Amino acid sequence: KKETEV
Amino acid sequence: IPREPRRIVIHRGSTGLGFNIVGGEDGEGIFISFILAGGPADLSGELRKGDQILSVNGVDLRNASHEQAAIALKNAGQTVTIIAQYKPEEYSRFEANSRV
Repeated sequence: KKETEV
Repeated sequence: IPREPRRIVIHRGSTGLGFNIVGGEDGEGIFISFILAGGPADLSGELRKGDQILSVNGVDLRNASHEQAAIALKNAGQTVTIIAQYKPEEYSRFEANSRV
């Protein structure tokens, strides 16, 4: 579901 | 690409480390989904799509949730030491799965 920029 | 765990040091540009993570759900690990062109990750030349992130600054993420991994990476400071392992087969397994 989730994708995060770091 | 080497398949054993790898130690990678990245120096953070004000913007960020310059990659995306997925995973950290349903017992799945934390993987690199995208590498921002021109970013720190991209210029180090070491991290890849399909890499699993095993730890950040010695903080074990093998059993981490997504949010826990995100908080660790965002708060790891200017010098970020990553332990990563290249797992293309596992990543592909998910990616194929997501295409439905």
